[PDB]
Amino acid sequence: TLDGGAVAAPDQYGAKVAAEILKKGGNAVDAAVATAFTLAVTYPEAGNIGGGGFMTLYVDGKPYFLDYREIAPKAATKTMYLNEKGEVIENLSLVGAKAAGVPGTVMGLWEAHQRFGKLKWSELLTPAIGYAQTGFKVADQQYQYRQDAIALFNGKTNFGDYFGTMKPGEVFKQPELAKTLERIADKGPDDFYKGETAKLLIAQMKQDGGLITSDDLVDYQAKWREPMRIDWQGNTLYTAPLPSSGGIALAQLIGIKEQRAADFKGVELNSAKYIHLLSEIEKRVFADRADYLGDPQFSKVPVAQLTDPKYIAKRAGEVNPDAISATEKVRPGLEPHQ
Amino acid sequence: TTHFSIVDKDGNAVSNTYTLNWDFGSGVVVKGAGFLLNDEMDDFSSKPGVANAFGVVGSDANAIEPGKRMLSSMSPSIVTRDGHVSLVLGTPGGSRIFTSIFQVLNNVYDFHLPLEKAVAAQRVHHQLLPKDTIYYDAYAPLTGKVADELKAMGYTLEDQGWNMGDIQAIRVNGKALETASDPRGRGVGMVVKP
Repeated sequence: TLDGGAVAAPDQYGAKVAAEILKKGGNAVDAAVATAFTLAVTYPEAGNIGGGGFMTLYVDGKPYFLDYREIAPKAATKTMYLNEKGEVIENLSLVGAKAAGVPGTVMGLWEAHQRFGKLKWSELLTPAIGYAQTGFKVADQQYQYRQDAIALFNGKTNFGDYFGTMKPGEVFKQPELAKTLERIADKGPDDFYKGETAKLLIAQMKQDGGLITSDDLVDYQAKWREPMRIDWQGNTLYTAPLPSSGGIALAQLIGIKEQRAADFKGVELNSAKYIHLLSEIEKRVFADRADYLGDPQFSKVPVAQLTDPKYIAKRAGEVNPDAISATEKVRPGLEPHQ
Repeated sequence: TTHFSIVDKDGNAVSNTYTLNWDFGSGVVVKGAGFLLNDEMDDFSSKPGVANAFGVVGSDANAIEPGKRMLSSMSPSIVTRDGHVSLVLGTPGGSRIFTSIFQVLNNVYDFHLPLEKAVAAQRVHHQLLPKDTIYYDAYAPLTGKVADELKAMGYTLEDQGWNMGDIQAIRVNGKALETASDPRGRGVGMVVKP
């Protein structure tokens, strides 16, 4: 029983909505769902219903993790972004419909609320619907990002049709998105994956040469997973497991830094020595990241081996506190050798 | 990408990072529905050893396969101590996400900075490839003595051209709460009485 609740959100609208939901009696998950739909309206550069993400939770003294990361469409292939010479096609994995994974956000927010929410699903969409119907004020960084996006996209997508009118300080309204969110409030995720919204998404794929099909949408599932647990100095950090690399990375970053405590003593934050030491640890983290990590149901990822204390101590020994290690000689840590 | 952090009056917490990947994703809007589609597929390895838009590489484990989740760097985090939420944090930033969280954690737990200073502090990033390249942002560029020292060591310093994350954090101190929103972004934090 704390002094209250709290939110830290990436814009003023997400923060206001979270605060209202908490004040109205919703729990942190209710507030999170409402915030996530709000930012899908007010923060379109990143907040979304057409992308995916991860949620780490602590509820009644227990940790949880919800994976609503996008999945490759069923028609995706290993070499889909390479041309007939085997070279990467410029921006094919970044611009246009073939760059899209199957969206997870609507299913993820649904699952979180189904499991832990106290308020009605439709209540949690009303704020976002409101910002879509009546608008929000465009931010400075948004206008700058949009200016860059018009250049990269135009004239390759329909981005300008919908976001060309964004102008800083001006109220931006999104009537079609408001109707989409009303359908999600009424029908649940079935609208997005089976219903009117699904059909519109499929139509867009067919028009743009995309790969996502009705089968892809109907087969999408968010996945509850056990969070990564990291213990140090009497604390317990819960963070993202695979298919995030960040949990393993943080296990190795924190573990190695603690092993090298003697090299950090007396070094000031963001001195050259401090930055050099962090870079030396990061060299090893990214060597393992590139070699071992990916979707845990598609390979046998050696998670325990990469996070075992004896392994962390070995990798910690490689850090060179006095000079840059030969990049060419930094190896994946589980690699057999002579 | 973007991140938000929430704690309720019962001590429950949510840390949520979600994304289209790059700004506005693929640029494709679903006609009649009005939302953008992600360009998350670039987080797969398209070709062994060839870097993606964040400079990271892969081979078999993160190759494209039907139905597969592409490797992420998103790291929504909750610290607890003695069974109680103590810190909630996360950030966008692609391959910089978990190095940025690491730095903030160091700043809070090792340098014992106030949360606002821990989040506002200069952050930098290195990731093996590109070789010996340390990235900085224009919010807190590497400069002066430290930059000369690093260059003298043989590091290449580069302005990556976008801010190094956007941390949104909540700290719990007994019954009291405080928020911090990264000065690199336009975030807002609020404590709400029960």
